[PDB]
Order: sequence, then structure tokens, then C-alpha cells
Amino acid sequence: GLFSLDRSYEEVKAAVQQLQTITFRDATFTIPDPVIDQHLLIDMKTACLSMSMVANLASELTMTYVRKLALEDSSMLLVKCQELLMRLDRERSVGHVSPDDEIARLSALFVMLRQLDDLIREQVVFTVCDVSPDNKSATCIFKG
Amino acid sequence: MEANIFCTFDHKLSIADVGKLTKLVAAVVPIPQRLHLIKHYQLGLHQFVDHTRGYVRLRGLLRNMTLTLMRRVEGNQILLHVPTHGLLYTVLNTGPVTWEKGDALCVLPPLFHGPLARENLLTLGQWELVLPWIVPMPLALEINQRLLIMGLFSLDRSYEEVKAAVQQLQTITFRDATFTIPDPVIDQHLLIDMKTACLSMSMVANLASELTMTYVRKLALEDSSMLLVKCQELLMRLDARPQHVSPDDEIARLSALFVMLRQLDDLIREQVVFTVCDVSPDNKSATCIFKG
Amino acid sequence: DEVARTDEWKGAGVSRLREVWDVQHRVRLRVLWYVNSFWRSRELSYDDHEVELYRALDAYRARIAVEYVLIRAVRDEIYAVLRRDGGALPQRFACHVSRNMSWRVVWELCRHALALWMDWADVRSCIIKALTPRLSRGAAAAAQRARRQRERSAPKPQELLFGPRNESGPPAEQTWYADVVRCVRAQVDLGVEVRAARCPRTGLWIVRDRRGRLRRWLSQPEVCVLYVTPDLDFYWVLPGGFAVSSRVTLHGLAQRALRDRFQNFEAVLARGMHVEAGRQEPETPRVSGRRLPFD
Amino acid sequence: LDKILNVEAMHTVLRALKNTADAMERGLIHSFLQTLLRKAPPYFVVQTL
Amino acid sequence: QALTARFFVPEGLVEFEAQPGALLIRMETGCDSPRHLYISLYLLGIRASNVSASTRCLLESVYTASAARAALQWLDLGPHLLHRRLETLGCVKTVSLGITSLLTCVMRGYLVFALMIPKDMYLTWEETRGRLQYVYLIIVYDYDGPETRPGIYVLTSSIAHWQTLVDVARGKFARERCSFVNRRITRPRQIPLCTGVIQKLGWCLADDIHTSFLVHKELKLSVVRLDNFSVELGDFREFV
Amino acid sequence: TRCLLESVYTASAARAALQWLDLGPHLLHRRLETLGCVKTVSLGITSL
Amino acid sequence: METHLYSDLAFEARFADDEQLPLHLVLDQEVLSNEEAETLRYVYYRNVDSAGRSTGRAPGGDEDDAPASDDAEDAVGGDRAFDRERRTWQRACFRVLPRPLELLDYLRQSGLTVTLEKEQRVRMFYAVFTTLGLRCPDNRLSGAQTLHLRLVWPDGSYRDWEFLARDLLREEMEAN
Amino acid sequence: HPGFALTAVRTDTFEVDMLLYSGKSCTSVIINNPIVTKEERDISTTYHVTQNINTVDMGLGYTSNTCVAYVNRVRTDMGVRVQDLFRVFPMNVYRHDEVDRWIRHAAGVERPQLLDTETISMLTFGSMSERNAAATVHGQKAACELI
Amino acid sequence: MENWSALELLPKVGIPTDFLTHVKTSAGEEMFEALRIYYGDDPERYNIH
Amino acid sequence: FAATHNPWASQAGCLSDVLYNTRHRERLGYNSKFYSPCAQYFNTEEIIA
Repeated sequence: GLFSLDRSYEEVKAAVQQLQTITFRDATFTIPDPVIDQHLLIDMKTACLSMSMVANLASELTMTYVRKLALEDSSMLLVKCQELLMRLDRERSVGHVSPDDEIARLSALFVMLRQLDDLIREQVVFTVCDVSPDNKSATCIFKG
Repeated sequence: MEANIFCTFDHKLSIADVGKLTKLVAAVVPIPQRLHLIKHYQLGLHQFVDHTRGYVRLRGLLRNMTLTLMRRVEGNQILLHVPTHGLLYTVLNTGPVTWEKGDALCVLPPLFHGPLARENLLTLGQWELVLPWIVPMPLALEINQRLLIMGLFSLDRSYEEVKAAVQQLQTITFRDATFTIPDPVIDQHLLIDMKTACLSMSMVANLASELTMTYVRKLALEDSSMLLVKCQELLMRLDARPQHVSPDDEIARLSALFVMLRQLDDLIREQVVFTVCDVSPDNKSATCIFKG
Repeated sequence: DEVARTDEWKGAGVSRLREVWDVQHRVRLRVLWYVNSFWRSRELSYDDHEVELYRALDAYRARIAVEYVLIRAVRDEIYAVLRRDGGALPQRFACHVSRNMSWRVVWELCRHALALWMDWADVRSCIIKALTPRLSRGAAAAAQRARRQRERSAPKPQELLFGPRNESGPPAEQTWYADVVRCVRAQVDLGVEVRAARCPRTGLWIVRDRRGRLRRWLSQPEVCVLYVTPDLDFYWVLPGGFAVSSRVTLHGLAQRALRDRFQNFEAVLARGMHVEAGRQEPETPRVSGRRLPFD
Repeated sequence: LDKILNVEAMHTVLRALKNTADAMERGLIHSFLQTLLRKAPPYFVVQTL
Repeated sequence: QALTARFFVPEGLVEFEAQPGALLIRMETGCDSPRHLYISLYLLGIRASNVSASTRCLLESVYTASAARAALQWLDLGPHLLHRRLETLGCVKTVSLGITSLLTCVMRGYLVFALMIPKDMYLTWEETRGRLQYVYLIIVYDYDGPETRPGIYVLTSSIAHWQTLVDVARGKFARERCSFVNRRITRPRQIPLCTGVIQKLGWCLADDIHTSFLVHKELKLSVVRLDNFSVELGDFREFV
Repeated sequence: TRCLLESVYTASAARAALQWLDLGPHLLHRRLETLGCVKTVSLGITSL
Repeated sequence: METHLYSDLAFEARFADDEQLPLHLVLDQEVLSNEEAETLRYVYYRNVDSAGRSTGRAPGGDEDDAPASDDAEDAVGGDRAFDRERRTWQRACFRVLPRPLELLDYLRQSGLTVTLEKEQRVRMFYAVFTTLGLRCPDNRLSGAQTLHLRLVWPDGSYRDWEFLARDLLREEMEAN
Repeated sequence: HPGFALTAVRTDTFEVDMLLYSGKSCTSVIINNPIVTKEERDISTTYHVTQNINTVDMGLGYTSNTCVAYVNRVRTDMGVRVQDLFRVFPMNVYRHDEVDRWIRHAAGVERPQLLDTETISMLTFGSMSERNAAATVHGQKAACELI
Repeated sequence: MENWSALELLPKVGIPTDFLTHVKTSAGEEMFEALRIYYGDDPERYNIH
Repeated sequence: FAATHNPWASQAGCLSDVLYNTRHRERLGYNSKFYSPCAQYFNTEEIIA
């Protein structure tokens, strides 16, 4: 879904062609594209843009909130986290806020991550202990 | 397993109190120790409630405890039944929140409501019975998220600026109802949660791939829609062929991003306790599956 | 493979340690210098041209000047209004009086008290405490509300009959801060807090402690006492309840320095204190050494 | 007293069974009427036919 | 009641595991002929950083079979990840030895059914004995060294709600979390997943915990034991 | 107690009596007279 | 200890935008009592120009320079002036060690390999760690600058005292 | 006069008392004995009973006629209030931001304020775009569409 | 709160009657002084003191 | 469905509310004896109750 917008370049075409297939314990598949007719569906669009939005919002918000929280009892986790952020800022940059806009930003970050909960958690529903050449059939314990 | 819990009232049981308690049959009450026999003091949250100290502390103390169902009563004897994972049970709505078919439930400490005239149950002497709130997933998730938002925003600000933001945040509207968080004072538990949130947020900020970083910019250049207009309006204050494309590294980086987002979600999502079948039309009772 | 700043930081370590006093030589503290600090890499320059130093000390003198000059303005008001009245003091604080007393000796004791109090003037004195709430944000709004409320027409019978009840007026119980000086043994008290009320029988003042007990000094011949109101009105009292009245002419100072020196500093939220405004704070955080620290 | 409660339980069973029988008969007639209306064309078309 | 299961495993892996009460894990492998291979918790001790030198020497002495050594080579081949390759089966009590051995496992039941843990691997966050205790299997990744060797623990606690347990684990394992951040910064081309993984399997009465010794081939090991045990498997849940 | 009584008696008719009590020059002594003790209720817009 | 490192990194971050350089302080029983050191809440610092100014106010001048009006309504420009005064103060991180310790042994138990000009032992019954900044409008730093250190306790009481930059930097900067 | 004319189409609902006419034995019903199954919860048990009838059409052509008889009253106001395409097509926006804002303001329609899961769900999957009106004496609003 | 269990347990007099509107509407629209409504079966009647 | 047909008579703060509403009228000189014809059309408090 991420590659959907850059699908013209040859490198992207080869990468997505490679990404189409999965191999798993003697079986090989082709997973159909989420894109149809050169455009992307609204549902995949909103999922992908929500994930991109939460990543982006975290990028800016992290500096202000690590500085603010570290005003309390600072710890090693905080200082190494801040150093990691400093390294990110150093490599990226080669070339105040309104309180209501701030609260909107936090609400947007959490609401964007919140809808992603649908897909991220791969809940288990079955566990199996039996197998046969009848492989069409199996005996399982119910879960979830 | 201790599939039954007996509780004994030390005080006398007047006819009015025993009838009132008879109306509560099959409701939900928490029990700390899970021991076979328990006194009447631990039945309910009254032993642990304290408005002077954090609602976060009460939230933690409630989420740690165990859940039980009610059974019909007799002289000086009240019977509590612990549910077994996976079976089907009947529960009654303790709070005023509306319940709907096919959505999960969570347990949370009580909330202030419109009239503030909360009914008192079994006020035996200086002791009182108070029930926890059984809440459907959206409202519970919203309130826990907004409490964390309160903690993260209010820090290192004067009371004057905080005063408007707290009145904007504290009020929750959910399915035609209104609610307010009782006492959102910062506590060390909230500071630990906030430290974990900051670490996870910085990690996802760092290890996110370039395509994820630049995706919304490219699409905002490409398309134009109400959702994208809102996203740009949010990011407006902040506002080519990729030189490297690597499917395997992208897969691994996105897996790391998923473990980070999975961790960040756990800070908000309270553990499910009930999943519902269809509900009685009076919104007072429902039949549910119990999960642990 | 590269190390983080933290590990090379801890390896490089510190090598220097200096002790520095404050300007007044009240408190001494140490400073540490880290060899790996970015402050070294910046290569900034330093100079201390003497004219800038002289300006800095003169400005510092003007900074400590703020309260002593206010004390001296209080002196000037006292003497000026004493001259203007021409040696007449009306009674203002409720106490009985005796006629057959050598009033000259108590006048001389008033002179001695005036001399003694001024020698022991300090920032701890009453008037600084009086200005302390006046500077805060709530003071301006409260003064506006009070002026609007006191400058009001008597309600028509219509308003009294219907709707809201009689709107609450000001309470009689006032809060004052005071200095008291005793001449029998030369010693002063400078940071007093006192309750005040207006006597119902006669409009004189009654002074009480915050515990409610009626206060005694007004009778004692050897004591003269100083009062200031929360609206910066001024009183000086000698034995017999005879007082001198003036207003503290604080206009001699620039607002910048006056606000710089002191104000009732407003707080920001920290661990443990309520997010709702004005709620009762839980037990103090107090990271402690008397006990094994919690983890 | 226990015989009173036993009679009450038996009568509850009887009420439930009789009410359910009435319910089933009403449901049968209701479903028959539903089918009969799903077949029946409007007046003007059959008058023309 | 109990949900019995049946596995086959070659003789080389069995001899120390052959004591009736043991815990078994399934490991995936990239090699095509041994698609899956079965490993007991004791065998993880040979690689676990928590295990002391003497117990590691004993484990190296016992598991010298070629198939077991190949299994350990497959385990060590995994780059800085094991929970992606390990899956928990449950407690076992029955064994028949031979050139290819047969043993049964129970994935849900409480039908002696003691579960055995090595003394090196056992820890508790609390010294007060709570009447009701849960027990969990956790894997923790060290990052301060040159390359990541994993830590292994099995722990008992009175905490049931997951987020509280994650809070206490973060409190006690802060060094490992800082090491994970240090790994992320020091080797930016490498991307570790987690600091540790929690997995739930436990329901037992605290008064029925025992300390004991165990023997095999006249070699002596110290172990901790859960006697009146019940097994309930769960999902590998990752924490930071 | 005065605040409680002021809150409870805030009906329209009561405040008129309070106005009449202090709108005249004369003291309470000349204005009032006692009728002993009351012992029944019959509520309405006018009560007996 | 960690406060010094974190504050150094944070001031490295903010230097490109507001040009403050970091200064690291340690305080002992000559500064404050054990009771008030155990309950320390806030620390605040400010910088002053040579002629007498502040960091938050406009350097040229401000309406605050006008004489006080002593009127009834607005004593001293209440809301705006108080906002400016709270603006000019700045907060810094702090950590307090309530147990008694000596500096050199504690630092060597930490990762810092201290090698002083002489191994002068210092004994502090209780120690608080704090980092403060002093600003230079450009890479020229004037010794006549004065620095403020404020400490705040929950009940609203506070104590403060001023330093001369020439005393703090008397030899460390002279080498460079 | 904008230079083009519009014709609106409108939907109105009525509540009526229908009557139908049937022929004797024009359709047959085949029914069973009702079968009961048992379900058992904690405090209460519920029995489900079903009787799966099936019907056969016992007549060629049409054996049942119905005539809609009586108008009880109208539920729709038969008004001319216009359907908001902004509600029907909430996703679409004008390319330039300022002109879109000005059109939305001038048209008397309000854009959503803040991002929330309810707003995201409304935009993506569709929901009740507008709340209930404050009050209604004139029945259900007549949804008017225009060509 | 009235003793509804007494109403349920005790014998009754059988009176055929019909409300002007639908029965559920008369209860839902608050026309009666006091109401007790339950769906399914409330076991409260079987508990007596 | 227009906003109002009488701007000076409909709004809460307009002439016809402040003049006619018996609860607002009490803020001004009001002889209660006169039955104002439009009193029942502007007692917003009574209508809300």
C-alpha cells in the first residue's frame, strides 16, 4: 500500500513484483495488489495515511514531550532517547505552539493510532494438535 | 478452583435492605482476595475510594482486582459466583450508559454524571456499597485516552492556561450521554505510563521508514479530499523517486514499527471482560460471554 | 560501529572544580566542568570591559534599592503628615486613656521607637508583605470587582422582591501585616500577621491574632506598632491608640524593578498536585533520605 | 409455604406454555398473510388483466 | 478434562528430558528435512545467559548428540530473534524411549503432574507468598555486549492484569531497556524488535511449590518445582 | 442559620413582608403582635 | 548525575536557536538546610544584561520601565506584567541526593573518571545537582553579566541570590 | 435568474389500510409439529421452538388481489427543503483551500471541526451525516433532489 | 417502592380489558403512577422474607 | 423552516420576550393582576417545564 503512489519507476515495479509472492513450507502464493486501475481504494488509503500520520506526528511531538517530561526526575532512558532524537535531527536537517492546536495534535495522533488497532493485532482463534494425509481435515482447540 | 464465594454481613439485615439487595441479583461486583469466605467490608470499592488521591490509582486498583457475579441472598448470607472463561452469563447494567448489540465491554471506576445525585446502595453504618462501571469499548477507550492526554498536556503549565483545556477535556459525550472524570490528579503511575509513551513515540519516530515519512506529502501533492485537507490543516504549521527501495529492510522496519505501535496501544486499551449478545430493550440487562 | 555521546561522555569525565560566592557573599556553591561538553567546541570569546562592570554594579545597587527606598518613603510620609497635622493625633484604636499621665515620656518613647524601627528596616518588614498580594494577577480583578460593587445604587424594591437575594458584601474581618518595636529592651518584630475588625460601638479598630485572642500591646507604654492595609493604606500607632494616617507613596519606583524583586510566584503542575484548580493537595512528594527510596 | 411456591412455579410453566402456543398460532397466521401479500398484484393490473 | 497431545522426537534430545515432568517447546527451522524440531526448557539453558557456569557445563556434557547439536546450531543461527521461531506446547508427563521416542503433552488440564523448572531460571519479584500465583515464561534480550545472547527466566507472581505486570517488568528490567536503546543507536543498520516477550502459562496454589534435586546419568542438577499445577497456553506478547 | 432561613423562605410573598418590616421608621415593638400556636395545614395558593 | 548529561544535550539542541551555553552546579549544606533540600520542587534561573535587563523583555525597553502608578485599579499592570515576569524566568532540571556523600568517590563509582588538579576531598551531608544557562547574544560573552538562581518550595516560599559571570568563569574561560 | 431552470423530484410516504381478496383454497400450507431445542445459561434457561411451514401456489394466474384503500395521513411534510450534497458527498473538496472555505461558509454549511473516530468513520464508511432537528411539527422532511 | 412480589404471588381476579392505545405505549409514555416492567423472567418473585 | 418571521419578537433577548415573559417582566414594574393576553406565549420557563 505504501508503494502505491510511486508505482511508475522501474525499481518500484520490480520491488512490488518481488513483494507480490510469499513462500511458506513448500507452498508459494501471489498476493493480489491492493491497487486497482492505477488508483488506490479509499479503505487502504485511509489505513496507510493514518499510519503515516501517526509516524509524522510522533516525529515532531517527541522532542517537546521528552523535554517536558525530563523536567521531572530524569533517567538514563530519557537521556539516551533524547540522544537518539538528536541523531535523527542531525541527519534529517541537511536541507512555540498554540495550546488548542497542541491538544488537537495529541488527539489526532491517538485517534490515528486508534483505528490502526483493527489490523495490527493478529488475534489467534485456533490451535491444532493433529494431522493426517486427510490434511483437508484437522482437530483444533478453540481460542480467542 | 474456588468456583463459589460466600460473604457474610455482620450488621443486621432490615427488610428494606434485603429487598434492595435482592433487586441487585446477577449484577457485577469485584473481590480482591478470591478467598472462599470474605467479610462484607471488601465487597465493593468503598474501602479503597478516596477523592483526595488519584483517579489513576483507583483505575489501577480496579483493573488489578477480580470480577464476580451476584446471586440471590438469604439471612446474613450473600452469595457471589466467579465466572469461568468462555461460558455464557447474565449481567445487569450498573451505570446509566447505553448498551448496544455486538460490542465489547470494559470495567472502569465510577464517573460523575449530570445530576450528581448518585443513588446510595446498602449504606450500612459508615460503610456503603458502590459498584464499578461496566462500559462499552469506545467510551472506556476514549476516557482512558483523554486521561492520558490530560496528564501529558497539563504538565509544566500554569493553572490559568490549564483551566480552559481541562474544561474542554474532562467532559465526554458518548451515545447521547454526558460524563466527567472525577479527579484527574497526576500520580507516579501516570508518570511511568507517560515515560513509556514517550519512549515508544520516540522509537517509532526514529525507526519509521522514509516512505512512511514522506507518504502524506506525496499524496497531498497528488490528490485533494476532505480527509487530506484536514490532515494538512493539522500539519500546516509544520509544513521524487526514492533513492533506495529495499523490500526486506522495509519489511523488518515495518515489523519494528508494529511492535512499537502495539506497545503504545497497550497504554490505552483496557482488558476486555465481556462480549455481548443481544440486549434487553430496556437497556437494564444483557447476556454476555466472560473473558479473563 | 560507533558509540553514543553518553559513553564517551562518561569516559572523558570531568577535570576542574571551582567554588564561587554570590554577590552578597551569602551563599557559596561549586561548579563542575566537563571536558567533553559542546561548550568547549564552540570556541566563543570573552571580555569584561570595566565600564560594563561599573554599569552592572550600579544596576545591582538599584536592584537592592527597591525596598530600602520604600522604607524611606514611609519615613518621609510619616514626617510630612506629622508636620501637616501640626502635632495632633486622633484616636483610632480602641483602648481607654488616662489623663494624669506624663505624656511627655510616652512622646519621647515614640521618638525612640521611630528611631529604632528605621535602623532595623529590612525586606522582612510589613510593607513588603503588604505589596506581596497586590502584585499578583488576582489583585487587579479583585480591585475592579470591589470598585464596581461598592459604587452601586441602592436596589429598587423590584430587585429585592424577585430574583437573586441581596448580593454579598465585604466582610468586617480584615487581614493586616504589622511591625512592632519595643523600646524597654531595644528589639523589633518585623514579620507579624494580624487580624483586624471595626468595633461596633465606636468606629475604632480592634486588633487580634489569627487564633482569635485579643491582642495586648496597645496598652504597653514601651511599645509602638506599625500597620499597613491590603490596599496599601498606612497607620502608625503609639500607646493610647493615637494614630498617624497616610498612604504609602510607592510611585518612587519603576514597575520593572518592583516586579523583578518580589511577587507571589504562581505554580505549575508537578507530580502529585491536582489538575483541577484549587483542589486539596495530597501528601507532599518529598524524595527522602530518612527512608529507603521507593523504586 | 413451599407448596405455595411449587404451585406458583407450575403455574408459571403453564402460563409460559399457553402463551407460547398462542404465539406460535399467531406466527403461523402472520407468515401465511405475509406470503399471501407477496403473491397478490395491485388492483389496477388485475382489473386490466 | 485434560487435552492430551502426542509428539515424536528423536532419541538425541530426550535423555535429560526423559524425567516425566518437563516442559516442551517447538522450534521452526529453515532446513527442509527437519521442518520442525522439539526442544525442552532445559536445552534452552545451554545458551541462556542467566544459567551459571557449572550448570552450563552440565548441560553441555549431557546434550552431546549430533541431532541436538544441529538443533542448537539452528537456534544460534537465528539473528537476534528467537520468539519468532519458538512456540510453546505445554507440560508433558509420559515417555517411551527408543531410537525414536514417544511422549504425550497436555495443552489444557490439571490431571504426578508436577512441572519442573531449573533453579537458575527461577525468579520472583516478591518475597511475600501470595495465596494465588500465576507463572509466566519470559525471554529477555541483552544488548550491551557485542552481539545479543538471550536471557531466559520463568517467574511466579500474584499479578494477573497484564499491564501491571509489564509495569513491574519495566521497573526491574530498566537496564535491559536502556541497553535496547543503546543497541538501536550504536548499530543503526540493525533494527531489534523488542526488549523482552511475556507469555502466560500458569494456574497453581502457592503452598505447593517445592525445591528439589534431579539426577540423570549420575549427573546432579538443582531444580525448582510446581506440584499442583494446571496449564493454560497463551499468545507470545511483546513488551517494551 | 440565617443563610438557611434566607434560602428556604425565598418565595415571593415572604420578601414583601421583610420589606414592610424595615421600610417604616417604627421599631419592631410597635409593629408586631402575637397570636399563640398554629396546629393544622391545608395547602394551596392560599393555605388555611 | 544524569541531569548534567541530559541538560548538556538539551542545551546543545537549543543553542542553535536561542544561544544559551550550559553551566553545571552542585550545592551542599552551606546553601540550604536538609529539610528544604529534601522537599525541593522547582529551580529557576535568569540572565541579565550588563546595563540591567532580562532575557524575555524586549532589549531596547518596555512599558514596565514607567513609574508605578499606585492607583486603586491596576497596581502594576497586573495581568500583562505578571505574564512578562513569569515569561522571563526559566526552568531547569534537577536531581537531589539526600544521603550524604563525597564528590570524588561518588563520581568514580559513576562512569566519570575524575582527575582534578588536586584530589581535594569534599564532604556534603546532602547534595542536589542542577544545570543552569547563561546567554551570550553572539559568540561574545561578557563577564559583567549577572545570573539569578531561584529555588521554590511547595508552600510558595522562595530564596534567591545573584552571581557575577566573571567569578564563575574566572579561570576556565581564561584558558580558552 | 441564474440562466438555467431546475426540476425537483420528491418522495412522500403515506400510511394506509390495505384490503386483499383471496379465493377459497387458493394456496395450501404444510406444517409440522413444533420442534423445541434447549439452551441453558447461568441463572436462566431458554427454549426455542420453531415450526417451519412451507406454502405452495394452488392456482394458475392470480388468485389474490389487493387494493390500497384508505389514506390515514401523510408522514412527509411535502415541503421543498433541499438535500445537502455536502451531506451526500462529504468526501469531495475544492482544490484551492480558501475558495472551498468561502463556498462552505456562504452556502450555509459547516465543515467538520476536529479529527475523531466518529468523523473518520463518517467520511470513510458512511453514517448519519446530520443529527435530528430540534423539533418537527411538519412530519418527516421531504428529501428534495434537483436535476 | 411497592411490594410487586406480593402482586405476583397472590391470587388474582380475571378481568378482560383493553387500553385505548397499545399497552406498551401506555407504560412507555408514563400514563400510570408507578410501573415495574421486566423482560423474560425475573426470579425475584421466588425469594420471600 | 426560516429562522424567524419576527426578529423583534422571537429571540431570547428581544423586545417581545423581555416585555411579555412573566419571569423576565418581574425584573421591572409589574402589576400581576392584569392578564396579559400573550403571557402564555412567552413564559419560556413555564413552557420548558
